[PDB]
Amino acid sequence: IQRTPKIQVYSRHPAENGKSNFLNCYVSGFHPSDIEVDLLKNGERIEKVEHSDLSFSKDWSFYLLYYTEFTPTEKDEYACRVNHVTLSQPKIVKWDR
Amino acid sequence: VVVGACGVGK
Amino acid sequence: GSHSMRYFYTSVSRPGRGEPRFIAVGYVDDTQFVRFDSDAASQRMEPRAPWIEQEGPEYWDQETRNVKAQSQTDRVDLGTLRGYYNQSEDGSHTIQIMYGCDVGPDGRFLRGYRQDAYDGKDYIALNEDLRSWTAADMAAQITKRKWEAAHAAEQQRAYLEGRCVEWLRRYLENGKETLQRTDPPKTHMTHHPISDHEATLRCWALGFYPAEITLTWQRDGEDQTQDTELVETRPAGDGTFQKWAAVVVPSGEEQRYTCHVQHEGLPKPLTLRWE
Repeated sequence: IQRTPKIQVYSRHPAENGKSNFLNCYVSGFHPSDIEVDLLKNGERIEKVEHSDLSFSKDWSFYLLYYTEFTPTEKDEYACRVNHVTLSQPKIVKWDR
Repeated sequence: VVVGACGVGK
Repeated sequence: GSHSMRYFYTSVSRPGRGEPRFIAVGYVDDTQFVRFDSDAASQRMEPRAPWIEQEGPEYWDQETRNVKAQSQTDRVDLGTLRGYYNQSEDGSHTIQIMYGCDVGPDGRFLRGYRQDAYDGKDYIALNEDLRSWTAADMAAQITKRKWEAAHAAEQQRAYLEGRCVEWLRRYLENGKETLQRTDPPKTHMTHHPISDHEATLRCWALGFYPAEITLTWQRDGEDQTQDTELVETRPAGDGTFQKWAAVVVPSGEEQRYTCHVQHEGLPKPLTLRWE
């Protein structure tokens, strides 16, 4: 089986410009486990992004949380790039505040 | 704790 | 209330890139507390929650020994199953194992689980009587009579009804400041105009634990599941969870709609309306 990952891009706390926060990108419902996920700030990949440990749901589909320390502003755009073998192209989901 | 019972092969 | 302990094993064969990758995670309800990544440098079971850090070195040595020994068995099973389906030695394949126990508020056995998968689909599972096996295909029946002849069910049942439940009780008390706490959802509603005849109302639920929650929309006290949107409950990254639900409503009639939030951390189910 091969299942396409769902993607949600969001912050840990309600975003306020200037206040520090955490940027999350939750990928779920996919199979197999091999997947590459990157956080993007203004189109460039963010270094030192951590991910939770691999686990799965009752339907055997995997889920993972990718997160990094970030500071929301008014100009900076953030996104999460996801590539999986089920996907034809890498999916880039922008953070919709 | 994880299952201490030791695994029979498949 | 009632509580659960779950263990999830994943072994992924990577031909030409070393031996299979093995990842094990332990959960109490919606809280991970241990983990084993064979690609990590420690090669030991590592804590993932504060309360389990107090366990002594004999605990961490036995937990490391048992699950790494499971990873060694997964390696052999990976080659066995691949032979069962006559599959190539260069394709990637995954074995997933789930097992655990459920307890009631009084803290003793409710149910037990043990299910194994191959390539994301059911392979063999332990039935609820904890004495029989259910196989998905004929290749898994080969494993079934293997486990029937070796009487794996008896020793799986022994752990599910014994050491699983007993240590679930210890974890629930030793980490009750985290595990047994019920953070109610901090809720609010947002309004986003879509046109001049339609508008979206979003019902937010943030910072709650456990993850179980129910968000429903109503219009004039009547349930509304047409033109609604629910997203999967998602982790906030701090132990709590998030969820929201949306409804497309005509302009001006926004206050006819109500959002209802049910959660075990709430005495009464909440009701929110756009003023």
